[PDB]
Amino acid sequence: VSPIIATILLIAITVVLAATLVTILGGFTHGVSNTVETAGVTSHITSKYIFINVSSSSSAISASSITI
Amino acid sequence: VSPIIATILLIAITVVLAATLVTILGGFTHGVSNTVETAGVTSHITSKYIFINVSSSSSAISASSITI
Ligand SMILES: *[C@@H]1O[C@H](CO)[C@H](O)[C@H](O[C@@H]2O[C@H](CO)[C@@H](O[C@@H]3O[C@H](CS(=O)(=O)O)[C@H](O)[C@H](O[C@H]4O[C@H](CO[C@H]5O[C@H](CO)[C@@H](O)[C@H](O)[C@@H]5O)[C@@H](O)[C@H](O[C@H]5O[C@H](CO)[C@@H](O)[C@H](O)[C@@H]5O)[C@@H]4O)[C@H]3O[C@@H]3O[C@H]([C@H](O)CO)[C@H](O)[C@H](O)[C@H]3O)[C@H](O)[C@H]2O)[C@H]1O
Ligand SMILES: *[C@@H]1O[C@H](CO)[C@H](O)[C@H](O[C@@H]2O[C@H](CO)[C@@H](O[C@@H]3O[C@H](CS(=O)(=O)O)[C@H](O)[C@H](O[C@H]4O[C@H](CO[C@H]5O[C@H](CO)[C@@H](O)[C@H](O)[C@@H]5O)[C@@H](O)[C@H](O[C@H]5O[C@H](CO)[C@@H](O)[C@H](O)[C@@H]5O)[C@@H]4O)[C@H]3O[C@@H]3O[C@H]([C@H](O)CO)[C@H](O)[C@H](O)[C@H]3O)[C@H](O)[C@H]2O)[C@H]1O
Repeated sequence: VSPIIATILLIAITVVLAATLVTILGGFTHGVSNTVETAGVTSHITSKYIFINVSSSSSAISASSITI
Repeated sequence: VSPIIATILLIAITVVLAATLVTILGGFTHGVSNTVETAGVTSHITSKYIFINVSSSSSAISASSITI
């Protein structure tokens, strides 16, 4: 009797460890993305205005997505 | 994995630098031309008239292109 019952208990424990491991991995598998951007920018500053002129960029992006 | 991805990023950066350089060169490659002219001119001045008589010139040019 007892060696089979001990085996059933060890299977039950194994599933909870595997379920625990899955929640540990979830802290690694997020928030990685390609955020690199590169632009040719020139600028001139005066007592009233900043002028900004763009010559090229790595990608086309919305002017609302850029913070100054 | 990562050495190939790093290489792809460096190619993307390289193109933006080359595009930047092309706009720098554009400030040199304009406004150079052969503007030299030379004429045999004689003149006489009076209380009412200036007389101007031309004997030869380096090229034939319109009288509207000359400022006095
Ligand atoms: C999962 O997989 C999916 C499918 O592939 C997506 O890829 C998803 O990624 C998300 O997608 C959503 C939806 O595309 C993104 O939400 C958008 O976020 C942008 C911000 S962003 O910087 O431009 O990138 C915008 O906020 C966008 O909103 C649009 O709609 C706004 C409201 O317009 C709605 O209502 C008007 C009436 O008032 C209707 O006429 C119109 O048709 C539409 O229904 C606009 O205001 C907005 O304009 C400006 O928005 C931002 C400022 O907020 C600005 O930066 C922009 O440049 C632009 O000038 C823009 O036109 C979001 O889209 C969703 O739109 C729904 C709407 O119901 C239509 O479905 C909501 O109302 C919200 O507006 C918004 O959720 C999200 O960013 C992505 O992560 C993957 O995760
Ligand atoms: C790119 O490559 C091309 C091809 O090689 C050229 O080399 C180009 O260089 C430019 O070329 C253009 C065109 O030739 C040049 O523009 C001329 O500029 C001169 C000034 S200049 O000092 O003489 O060198 C003139 O302004 C000339 O205009 C002529 O036409 C005028 C208008 O006449 C038109 O309309 C009447 C009706 O009213 C028609 O009857 C007529 O047929 C014609 O269609 C005339 O007024 C003008 O007379 C006087 O002009 C100047 C004073 O402005 C004076 O200095 C002259 O001595 C002369 O007495 C002259 O006859 C310009 O030619 C263009 O003509 C077109 C017209 O549509 C015909 O195509 C426009 O209407 C303009 O008149 C003008 O653009 C330019 O200078 C060069 O840089 C390279 O860059």
